Amino acid sequence: TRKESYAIYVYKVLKQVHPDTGISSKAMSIMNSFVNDVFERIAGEASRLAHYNKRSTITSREIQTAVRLLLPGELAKHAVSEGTKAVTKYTSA
Amino acid sequence: KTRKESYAIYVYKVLKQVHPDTGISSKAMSIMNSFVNDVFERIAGEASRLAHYNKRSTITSREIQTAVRLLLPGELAKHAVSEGTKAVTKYTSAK
Amino acid sequence: AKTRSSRAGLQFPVGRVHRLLRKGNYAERVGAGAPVYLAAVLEYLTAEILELAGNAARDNKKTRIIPRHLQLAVRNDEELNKLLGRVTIAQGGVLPNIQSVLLPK
Amino acid sequence: TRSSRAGLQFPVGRVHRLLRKGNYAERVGAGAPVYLAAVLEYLTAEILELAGNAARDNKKTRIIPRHLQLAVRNDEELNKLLGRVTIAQGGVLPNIQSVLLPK
Amino acid sequence: KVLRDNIQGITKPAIRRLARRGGVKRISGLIYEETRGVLKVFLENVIRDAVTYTEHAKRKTVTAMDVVYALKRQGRTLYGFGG
Amino acid sequence: NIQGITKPAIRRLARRGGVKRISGLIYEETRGVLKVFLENVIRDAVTYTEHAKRKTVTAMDVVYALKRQGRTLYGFGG
Amino acid sequence: PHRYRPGTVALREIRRYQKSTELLIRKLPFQRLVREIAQDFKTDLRFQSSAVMALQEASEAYLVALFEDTNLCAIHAKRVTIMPKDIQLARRIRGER
Amino acid sequence: HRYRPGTVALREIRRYQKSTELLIRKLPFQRLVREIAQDFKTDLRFQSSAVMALQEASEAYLVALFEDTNLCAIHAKRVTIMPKDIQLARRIRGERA
DNA sequence: AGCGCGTACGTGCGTTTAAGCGGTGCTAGAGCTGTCTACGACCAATTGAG
DNA sequence: CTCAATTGGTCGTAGACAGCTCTAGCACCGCTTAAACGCACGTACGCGCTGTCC
Repeated sequence: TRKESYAIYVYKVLKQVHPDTGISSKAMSIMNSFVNDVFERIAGEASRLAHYNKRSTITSREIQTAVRLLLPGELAKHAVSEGTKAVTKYTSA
Repeated sequence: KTRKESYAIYVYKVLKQVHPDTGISSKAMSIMNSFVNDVFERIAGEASRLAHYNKRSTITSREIQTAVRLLLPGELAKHAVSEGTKAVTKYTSAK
Repeated sequence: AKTRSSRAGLQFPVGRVHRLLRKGNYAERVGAGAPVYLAAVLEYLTAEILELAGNAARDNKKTRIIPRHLQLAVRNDEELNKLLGRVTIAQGGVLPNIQSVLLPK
Repeated sequence: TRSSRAGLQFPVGRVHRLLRKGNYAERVGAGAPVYLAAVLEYLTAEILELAGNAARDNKKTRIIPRHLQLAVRNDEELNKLLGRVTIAQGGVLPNIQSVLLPK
Repeated sequence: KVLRDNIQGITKPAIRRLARRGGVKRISGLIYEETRGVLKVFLENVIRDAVTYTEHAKRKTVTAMDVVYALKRQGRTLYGFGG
Repeated sequence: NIQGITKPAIRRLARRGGVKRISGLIYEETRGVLKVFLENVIRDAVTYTEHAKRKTVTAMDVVYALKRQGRTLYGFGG
Repeated sequence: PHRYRPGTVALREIRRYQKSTELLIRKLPFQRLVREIAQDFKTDLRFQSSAVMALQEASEAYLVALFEDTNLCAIHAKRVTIMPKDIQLARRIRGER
Repeated sequence: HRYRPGTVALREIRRYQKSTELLIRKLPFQRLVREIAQDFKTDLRFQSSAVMALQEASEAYLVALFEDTNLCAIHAKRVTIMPKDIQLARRIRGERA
């Protein structure tokens, strides 16, 4: 009943990545779980970072440092490049 | 100047309630302050997640209860539940 | 374009991420760039995983990614394995690995 | 005062303040901070009791981090609660394994 | 209905299969009992947590969600069931 | 620098760890593992420091790094 | 007749199950066990079949990981495989109780 | 006379488990810290307290690692801990991959 | 740690079990929705604990 | 010494909470046969050591 899921978004991604490849229902499920997990971990870390800085307005910078904390360094580097590129585009828009 | 708050006085009061003899070193007092903050963190975090799991807005005493029962060892949780029930009943006996 | 997923150039729902960040009480206020950044990082990670799992599927000669493939991908990449080292994936099983001690000489 | 109203030493007011400011939820019912303060005072009492008893065992007028570490690690439940915690100047428990000692 | 001895539903060949996926070539006949023990303790912990969540929900049904939350609280996050 | 973690210091630690007999190879292993450890901890701490725009790494930065690492330290503020 | 030498089949089996990903414990036994243990905590609890299967997936993956660690403990003096002392050791290294 | 080799070792263990002060020399550790951090950021400063906290965490981590390693050695039935023991230890902890 | 000792547990097989399917019945409480107000947040004015 | 704790009060809505159903989880039979059991058997790898190395 109006259960939100990243199914459509993950589809879109996969159509970027391997449009010829389907995702099984359960595989999709797992990806949904993963996405929610990493969302919660990053957001919670950003929250604690915000607390430590007495900042009540989580900015992109809090997300950036949270990502640098959570992800291993190369994955973190790539995630940072993607995030800053996206924020740049959104800023130009 | 920086008036950094701490639970120091309450830790000393409780020490004197368990041991009127002896004192506590400032180092051990700092460790107790740390421990207090950690347990407060863990419990409030648990209760927060319990609320979200139920979509409930309000962390009630019951959220704290179930959090304590999840977090602490069974005996320690038991006694903590006794203490919290006693304290809430006492508070609700006053106004 | 009207969406914040557009303008960001993202598939992931920037507005949904912003909603969740507000709804999750992670802060009193959530600056508009934070949802975009989080959404993009989400997308990137999903992409990286789906890439590795799709490659595993392909070499499994299967068009549908199944949990087998997700687990294979997540454990074959050391960095994903570090991100997910405590995670259990339903129906993932294990990487095929037999200790050399066990193999016949 | 409210801790009065509840018989607590721990500050019900400041616990309520921290629960509000800590964004743990949209709202924090007035019973919650009383209960949590009581739990935070039963804890702390538990360990300060054990540390004072250890100080008696160690014949000391003041609790020092040694005594807290001893109390925490000797009590199996506190050691379960604090197994992922480390304590400044605590040291470690006496631990020598049977094959290391001489026969 | 009172439930008892269902620990024995962990049949020796089951533990063997698990040891196989685990890469164990040869298994001491003692392991099977200790393995039942460890499994019991683990299930005890996860079930206790899931039950506590159901109690907070006032729900009489243990749901998959409650087990998932228990495992995440245990630090053993499980994907595939929600949460 | 790294060799500043002297052989006697490592002996003392392993003795606190209850080690009766030590292979000399343990010293370089200990140095390597301690280096890795510090690396991770300091990287997290600096990452808080960088976020705080500070140049001074504070005790709180170290505490928060350890709290992340699952190494929660009492003694310097929670 | 024909007989595989000792552990030949065991290796073939390991290869097999590391290829596959199904549940290795038979379901209904597990479900009954779960019900039993929960009954000790609280009578009259209904278990979503999914919730059961989740407990089973967790239990299996956990025990498989434990067996992995245990078999790693085999290593010294080219000692082979696993004994309860190994289990106990691995668990304590984890810091499990 | 001569103390049979290994008899002072237990005595030292008894001392150093009695003692609780830090066992690495403060300045050499501090300098190792400053070096490692320089690799991540230039012109860094450390609070003395922050350095002591790092040293506390590092030492207590190392003590627990040595404990676990010792247990591995005993499982090897070895009195002498070895690099392979540390490797097995961390591996079971899942620190090293 | 080489090599001896030896009996543990692997491979086999034959029998027994009950897991699984699945087909079928039942029902209770999961979850939905609708009504009320107890409650916590905000507030101004107040106090003294840290 | 002072500003964080405190109070009585209003607001309005969170969630109590009561009803309502029909999801799906309860039992249940019952046939099939994969898997469990148990037994035989044996050989290989868990036990042992004193050779020997520092």
